[PDB]
Amino acid sequence: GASPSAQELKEQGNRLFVGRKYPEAAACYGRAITRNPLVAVYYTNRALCYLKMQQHEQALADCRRALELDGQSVKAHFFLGQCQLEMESYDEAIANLQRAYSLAKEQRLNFGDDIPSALRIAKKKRWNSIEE
Amino acid sequence: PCYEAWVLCEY
Ligand SMILES: *CC(=O)Nc1ccc(NC(=O)C*)cc1
Repeated sequence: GASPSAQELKEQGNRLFVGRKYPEAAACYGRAITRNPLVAVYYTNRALCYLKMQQHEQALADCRRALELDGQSVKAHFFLGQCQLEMESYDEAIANLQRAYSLAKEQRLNFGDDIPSALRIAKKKRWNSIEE
Repeated sequence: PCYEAWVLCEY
């Protein structure tokens, strides 16, 4: 048969992610890493698979691997913050979401209103957690 | 958020 490139396995994992085939997507991204472990986005994308599968420690670890390879990554900070939010690490989550916002502004990139919306939601959850 | 968009973006 054929052994794909790492880029081809990333694209395959992306397709699987869009179809809620989260373990299969994560395994694909793992095969991309086996081919080229120096590409941050494979880890970021796999981190979101792990978050969807409720494997929070694995998602955090992949975010950390991505940030060691690309400390400027908006997506890695955004996913890290979203993971931390689910784990109720509110202050860290908010700081990571805010860092994603600042990096997106510095890099002149558009992610929708996704980051300000995530921030609003995170702050709401944090405040409710304290008051209860 | 639009996680699918975030995942696929080549940025
Ligand atoms: C809602 C929506 O479409 N958001 C969104 C997220 C990400 C991106 N692009 C990248 O992440 C590179 C565009 C739009």
